[PDB]
Amino acid sequence: DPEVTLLLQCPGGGLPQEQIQAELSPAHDRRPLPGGDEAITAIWETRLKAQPWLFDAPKFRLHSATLAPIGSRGPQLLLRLGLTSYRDFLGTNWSSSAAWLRQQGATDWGDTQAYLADPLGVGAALATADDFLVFLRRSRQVAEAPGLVDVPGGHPEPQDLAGQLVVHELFSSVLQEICDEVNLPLLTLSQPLLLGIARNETSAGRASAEFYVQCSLTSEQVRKHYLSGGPEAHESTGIFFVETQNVRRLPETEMWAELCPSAKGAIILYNRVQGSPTGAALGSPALLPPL
Ligand SMILES: O=C(O)c1ccc(NCc2ccccc2)cc1
Repeated sequence: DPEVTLLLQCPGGGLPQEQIQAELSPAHDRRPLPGGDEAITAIWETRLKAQPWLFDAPKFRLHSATLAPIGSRGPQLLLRLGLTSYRDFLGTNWSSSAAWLRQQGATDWGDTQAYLADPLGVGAALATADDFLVFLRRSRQVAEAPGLVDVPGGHPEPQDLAGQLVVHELFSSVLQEICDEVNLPLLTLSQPLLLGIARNETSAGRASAEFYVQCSLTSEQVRKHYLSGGPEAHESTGIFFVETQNVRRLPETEMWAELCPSAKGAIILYNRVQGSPTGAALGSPALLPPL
C-alpha cells in the first residue's frame, strides 16, 4: 500500500486524552517557500475568481509526534503542532508542483515536509454495539477521492498550558464530526482512544490522527439515525457496515481498492492496535483462526 505510511502506532490498545501532551509553537510552522509565498497567493486569487463563495479557515499543522519509552508512567506522547490554513494547503500539498516542494525541503532543511502546509486530519474506526465498523461513500462532486469509501472524520479548526486545550479540541473534534455526519447523539459515543497517525502519500504526505470510538447503538439503529437526517444532513451519499470479524482481512478484498488513503490508515491501525491479540485466551486458534 504505497499511498499510506504509518508515522505512529500507539501502545496499550490506544491512548486516552489524559496521556497526551501538545506543544503548539510557531517553530512547528511551514517554512516560507524558496521564491516567496506569492505563489500561494496567486493560486488562491485564481480559485476565488472562479468560486468567490470559498473561504479560508485555520488548521493545525503536524510537525512530529514522539512516543515515550513503552511501559513508562507519566505522559506517553508529545505532539509538536504549528498553524496552517486551507489556503496554504491549496498552494502546497494540492499544487501540481508538490513533489518539487518535497525535494527542495529535503535539500534545504533535511525535511521533505518543510515547505508543505500538512494540515492535521482526524478519522475514526467507529464500532457498533453489535460489532460492526461504520463506512461512508464519498460524493462524485468532491475535489479529493471522489466516489471512494471513507470513515467518519474531518480537519479541525483552532478555537502543556495552551497544550491541554489543543489535545481537548482534537478529541472533541472527532466526536463532533461523528455527530454532524452520522447524525448520532453525543451520549451514545465513548471517549475516543488515539490508535496512531497515518500519512497520505497521494496528498504529498499530510497526516491524519486515527481514533477508536465505540457506540452504544446497533448497526440498524446507526443506519436509521443517518438516514432520518435526509440528503442535506450529510456530505456522504451512503452508509454501510462491515463485521469486525471481516475487517481483519479487508486488505485482501475488492473493497480495499475503493478505500481512500486516510480510511486505509484507520483500518490498518484498528487491526494492529485494537485487533491482533497478545494473550493466551484471545490468541487461541478457535478465537484467532490461522490464515
Ligand atoms: O480543491 C479544493 O477545494 C479541495 C478541497 C478539499 C480537499 N480535501 C479535503 C481537505 C484537505 C485539507 C484541508 C481541508 C480539506 C482537497 C481539495
